[PDB]
Amino acid sequence: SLIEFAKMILEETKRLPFPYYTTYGCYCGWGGQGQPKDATDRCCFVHDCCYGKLSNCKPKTDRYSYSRKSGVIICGEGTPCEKQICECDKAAAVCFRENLRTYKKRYMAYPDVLCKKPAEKC
Amino acid sequence: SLIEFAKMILEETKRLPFPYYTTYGCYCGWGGQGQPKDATDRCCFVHDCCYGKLSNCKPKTDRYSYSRKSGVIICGEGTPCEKQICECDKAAAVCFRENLRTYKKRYMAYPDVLCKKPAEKC
Repeated sequence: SLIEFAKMILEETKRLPFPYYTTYGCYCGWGGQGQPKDATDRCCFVHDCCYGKLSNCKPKTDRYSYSRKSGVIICGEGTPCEKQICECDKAAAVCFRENLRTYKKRYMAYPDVLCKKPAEKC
Repeated sequence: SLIEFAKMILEETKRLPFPYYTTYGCYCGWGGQGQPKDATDRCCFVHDCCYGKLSNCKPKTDRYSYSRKSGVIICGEGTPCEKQICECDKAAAVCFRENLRTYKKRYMAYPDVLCKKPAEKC
């Protein structure tokens, strides 16, 4: 679901999902358009496309389980749906972790207006 | 800022702000576009009205400190903004906690067209 993704975000970025990544740029937010701002903002783009590939599943609601080995998310527990959703969340979270340097705090609460131009094909 | 408020939400409701409250109801989850359908949904309304009484403060971005006595949030000293913003966030988080008995997980990502637009005046 989005809960495990949130916990993943906290575990990988050491920053809470809100407000750091739920109101960011043009895609890191409930429904996004336009081109993505920075590298972090694009991670959410890839996350959406990833979710979009899983039409056979319910990425936002279907809860899953995940564990760690050498400090890396495994997420290999249940259904292929859950597995792939977990995979998307893992990719997005790691992408957040790898772009802490590029991360701009000014892009928090980046308005839907000035977010131009709608949109970008996956 | 919303960072401190997020940490307050996590500390008081024992749940991450996202997705439990960022996406809740018609006011919390839809940028205050709709009428609150819950007590905890109304908490966001009162919180937002608290930000309204404050100017020219920047509640979203301006940081502040807060301690914890016997289970109670203690706002730090400084600019009047930093204190009153903290009081808004505190009142809001405490409000979230006190209405955990009313909290409905099913109100997460509530349908937009089911929301009554707009909300009331503060």
